[PDB]
Amino acid sequence: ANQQTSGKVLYEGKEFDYVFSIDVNEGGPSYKLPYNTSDDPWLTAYNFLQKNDLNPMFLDQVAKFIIDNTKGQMLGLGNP
Amino acid sequence: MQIFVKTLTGKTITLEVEPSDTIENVKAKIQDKEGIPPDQQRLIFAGKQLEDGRTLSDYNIQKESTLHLVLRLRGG
Repeated sequence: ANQQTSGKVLYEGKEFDYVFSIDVNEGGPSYKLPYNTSDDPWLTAYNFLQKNDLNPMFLDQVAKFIIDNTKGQMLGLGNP
Repeated sequence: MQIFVKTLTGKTITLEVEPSDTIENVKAKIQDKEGIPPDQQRLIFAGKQLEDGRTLSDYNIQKESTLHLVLRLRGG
């Protein structure tokens, strides 16, 4: 229990560590994935999936962004 | 018709294909332009994976739409 990050973003009515903006196809409405520093990419993806009622195919799509974030592909590693 | 394929990183690419073009050929176009293997290339539209046996018209894809380009999750 140390995920009290200074940078907390509030989406709709809740504060989280990272809120990724994911589009469905059109501009509005846009979806925000509330990810926590101490959460598993697949867990958060699934949590959001059942929360906003999405298709299982969306799991990999949203989880990949979370995975790649921690993977640091578009950052320069930094996992170990 | 042209679709805006948004890569995982957020980079949006423009692909110019015909409505009668099957998803497999569409994948091949990106395979030649950007150089992304069709088997590892995962295209998701509205939460549905674009099957090679379908076309843009089959999925009722409107022009100037935002698509999502994802990579394979597992290798085998």
